[PDB]
Amino acid sequence: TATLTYPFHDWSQELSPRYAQLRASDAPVCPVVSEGTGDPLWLVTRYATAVKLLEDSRFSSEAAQASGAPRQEPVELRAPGTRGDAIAMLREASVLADGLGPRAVRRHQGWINDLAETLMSELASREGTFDLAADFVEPLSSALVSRTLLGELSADERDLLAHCADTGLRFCGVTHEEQVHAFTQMHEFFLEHARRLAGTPGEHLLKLIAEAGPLSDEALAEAGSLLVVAGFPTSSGFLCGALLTLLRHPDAVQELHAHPERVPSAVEELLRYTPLSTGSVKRMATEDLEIDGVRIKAGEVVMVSLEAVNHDPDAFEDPDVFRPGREGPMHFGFGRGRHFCPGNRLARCVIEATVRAVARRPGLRLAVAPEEISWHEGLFFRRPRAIPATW
Ligand code: HEM
Repeated sequence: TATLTYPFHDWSQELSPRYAQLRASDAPVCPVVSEGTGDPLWLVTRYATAVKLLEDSRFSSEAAQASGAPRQEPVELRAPGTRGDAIAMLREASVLADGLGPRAVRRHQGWINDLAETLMSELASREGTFDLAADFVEPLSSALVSRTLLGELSADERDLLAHCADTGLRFCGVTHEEQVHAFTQMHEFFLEHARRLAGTPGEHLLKLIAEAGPLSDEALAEAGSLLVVAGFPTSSGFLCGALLTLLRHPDAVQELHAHPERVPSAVEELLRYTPLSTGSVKRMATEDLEIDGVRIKAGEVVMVSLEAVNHDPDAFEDPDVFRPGREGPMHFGFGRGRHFCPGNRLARCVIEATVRAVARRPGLRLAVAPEEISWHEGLFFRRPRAIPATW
C-alpha cells in the first residue's frame, strides 16, 4: 500500500536510503505501518524533532511497551500472560543506574581492559584468517554479561540466553512460534535460576537487585530477561559493528595508535556513526498533542530511528564521514532523556577497551571486502555472522 511499511530491511551497515528521504520530506513526523502487525505508526528521523519527542513528558515509553499497543515488532517482547514491565516492577519495590554507574566502571574497567588485551594478544599469535566476532567479541561480551549483569554463567547457559535474544529480537527469519518460545524459555529460565544466580558471590546487577515486602520470583525473573534483552545483543552487535568501522578506516586507527588520548573521542564517534538497531525507539502519546506542528492523538505511537538522527546533516556536518575528532552535538546512540541507556558507562568502558586493543596493534585488517561480510538477517540489533581478519 501507499503507506510505508516498517522496518526498511537494512540488515547490514548500509542504512536504508528511505531514512534520508523521509528526513528531507516536508513532514517532521511521517506515518508508516508495521510490516509485522499492520499497526499504524509515526516515524521521526530529524535530530531536532527527536530531541523534542524524547524529552516530552507526554510521550511514554512504558505505554508503548504495554500489551495491545501498536508496535513495530512482530511479537510482543514478553512471555505471554506476563506484565513485561521490569523497570516499573523495580520501582514499586534506581538500582539499575545505581549498579552501572561510574563507581561500577572503576571496579570493572581493569579486568575489562585485561581481557580485551588477552584476547587480542591471542589473535596476534594466529595464522592467516581469524574471526573477530567469534574469538574477540563473543568472549568479551559473555564476560561482561556474567561479571556485571547476571552472575557466573555456564557456557550452555550463556549460549541459551544469547540464542533466546537472537531469536526473539527479530523482525523476520524465524517463525512466530520460535519467537514466543524464545521469550518463554528465557522467562522460565529465570523463574528457576534467578535466585541461585543472585546468590553467588560477586558484583553483578542481578545480585544487587535481589539483595535490597520481599522481591517476588517473577519480578526477579523479569529483571533477568530485561538485562539479557538490554545488554547482550546490543553489546555484541555494537562491538562487532565498531570493529568493522575501525577496520574500514585505517587512517583513523593509525591516528589512535600514535595518540591514545584521542580514543575516548573516537568511542563517541563510533556510537554516532556505527548503526546498531534496525528498528526505532518508541513512545506513546498519553494525551492529544502536537510535535513540530503534527497532531498526534492519545494512544498513538511515534518511533525515533536513532540511526537516522545520528546521520542527520542538520546536526552533523558530513554525517556519513567517520570523523573521530568530531565536535558535534550529543549523539543518540544511547537515546536521550529519561530513558537514556543506564548501561551507557559500562558500554563506553567496553568499547574503549576494544578500540585501545585494536589501536595498539598496527596491521589488523579485514580479510575480504566489506560487501562480502554476511549479516544475520532481521535482527533488531545488527550483527555480522563473522568478521574475517588478518594481520
Ligand atoms: C553498546 C551497547 C549498548 C547500546 C548501544 C545501548 C543503547 C540503548 C538505548 C539507545 C536505549 C534507549 C531505549 C529507549 O529510548 O527506549 C537503552 C536503554 C536501556 N539500556 Fe542500553 N545499550 C547498550 C548496552 C546496555 C547494557 C550493557 C545494559 C546493562 C544493564 C543496558 C541497559 C539498558 C536499559 C535497562 C535500558 C532501558 C532504560 C529505560 O527504559 O528507562 N544497555 N540502551
